[PDB]
Amino acid sequence: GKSKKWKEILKFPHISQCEDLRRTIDRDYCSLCDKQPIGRLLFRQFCETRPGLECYIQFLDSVAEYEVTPDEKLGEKGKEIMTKYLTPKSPVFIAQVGQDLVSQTEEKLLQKPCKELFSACAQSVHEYLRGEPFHEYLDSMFFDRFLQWKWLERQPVTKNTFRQYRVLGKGGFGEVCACQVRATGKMYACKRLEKKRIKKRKGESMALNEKQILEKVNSQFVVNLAYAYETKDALCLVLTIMNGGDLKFHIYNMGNPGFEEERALFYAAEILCGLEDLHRENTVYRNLKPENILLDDYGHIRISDLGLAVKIPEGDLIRGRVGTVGYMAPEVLNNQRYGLSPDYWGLGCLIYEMIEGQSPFRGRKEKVKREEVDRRVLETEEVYSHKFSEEAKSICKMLLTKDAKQRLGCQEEGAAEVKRHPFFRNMNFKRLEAGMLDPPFVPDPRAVYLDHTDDDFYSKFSTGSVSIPWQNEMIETECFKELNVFGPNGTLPPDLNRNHP
Ligand SMILES: Cc1[nH]c(/C=C2\C(=O)N=C3CC=C(C(=O)N[C@H](C)c4ccccc4)C=C32)c(C)c1C(=O)NC1(C)CCNCC1
Repeated sequence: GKSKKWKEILKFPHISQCEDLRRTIDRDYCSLCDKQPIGRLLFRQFCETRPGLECYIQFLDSVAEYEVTPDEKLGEKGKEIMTKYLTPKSPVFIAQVGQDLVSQTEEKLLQKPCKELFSACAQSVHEYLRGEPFHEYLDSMFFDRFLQWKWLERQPVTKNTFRQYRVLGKGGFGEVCACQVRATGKMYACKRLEKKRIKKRKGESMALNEKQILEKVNSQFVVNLAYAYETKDALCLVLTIMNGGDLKFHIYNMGNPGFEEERALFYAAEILCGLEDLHRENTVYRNLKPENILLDDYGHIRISDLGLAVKIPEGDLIRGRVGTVGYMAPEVLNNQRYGLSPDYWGLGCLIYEMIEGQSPFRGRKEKVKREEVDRRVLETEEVYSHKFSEEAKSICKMLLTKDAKQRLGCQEEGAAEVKRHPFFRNMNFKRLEAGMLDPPFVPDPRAVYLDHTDDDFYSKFSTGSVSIPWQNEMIETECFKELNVFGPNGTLPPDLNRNHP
């Protein structure tokens, strides 16, 4: 249910308005043709027109399908791809991937197929597309149309862009409301941080830090920032809405308490992928506890809080005794200089708590003080039960290694070391990252569970819409499908004609 005159809100500007856009957008191929969703579509659409590039786009699609095919069925899929795109006389043949590469890939299919069979090919393809095809697209009407979309993307966002609903919960500096973009109809979570509260507590710096971390990360398993704006009396962050409850509720209210190992495996794998996306930005989370792992309508999880998150300067360590009792790694409790390691300690706490139905250092039915809990976290070796396979015991006691330098994933290799652990032996991360694994629980939709002194902080925070989420919103709500209309028979529409504004 969109607005009424939304076709007028998202009405394309005449291409003559986008000259300043044209002269400043960096013409990076990976950004304009892959990273940015609308750019990727417009470039692909440009290729659909030329017969010469059609086959190249189709091949990449098939290779994306191959990377995710189940193990037993790679040879069946690999052969198909080779007889359709790598045979010299096929109707859709990829020629810029020299025969010297088609012979090589035929060898790999003469042997056991790997999931990276066409990686060499696909790169040969992209290297060709970043050249002449990309620079033709840059002078095509589809790039002009991309500029029109960027012009819309950069429009100011205000309280009237959104339609507030209900207060979902509360936190430290404010509350979280449910909002809806009027023009598109997409739902979001409005994290309203109230102004007065940020000034009294002199915590502007860590609010900007949360907004910058949220906007820089684009993970399927962490809440994404779509907008950041200032209203009459607050500064709101527009975030992924999550209606499927949180992991604490499902461990204790819906659980035994606890989950079957396999169910916990799924959630752990997704949480691990969330942490890896954060760690790519050398950003440490430090707040991993079940109430911060939220579920969406489909059953997938995302890491939700980020107020205790900080971007570690590359090559440097941080210091900060923060977090929640019982979910602080020992190096944090000791107020030492650490890196990303607290997050893998947290991952250990989550996997343990999902399987056993209680924290590894605090019995569910135990009246204990903060001191004894912290003592346990620092000296006591946790125990396991028959709810854990040998593989589950291993990963947990490896992630719960007291010494932060002997702890799984805290090596130069990072998250990859954890994904290789036998506990994920039956987990195919390429299919999980692709969203092809059915979550173990699907929540029912209907279910319910003062001067210019500050102005400089306001401006750096209210940056407006975020590029990738915004374009994704346009695609999901089908605003793109509906507005991205050109002229009849590949002709040029008025909004892209410089001869009649
Ligand atoms: C729909 C929904 N969203 C959320 C919540 C979120 C969300 O969605 N995105 C996000 C992103 C980030 C946060 C986050 O950092 N906050 C921290 C604590 C915070 C800090 C400072 C100020 C305010 C808040 C929370 C959320 C909650 C609970 C329900 C909820 O409980 N909904 C029912 C009560 C009704 C029907 N569905 C399930 C139960």
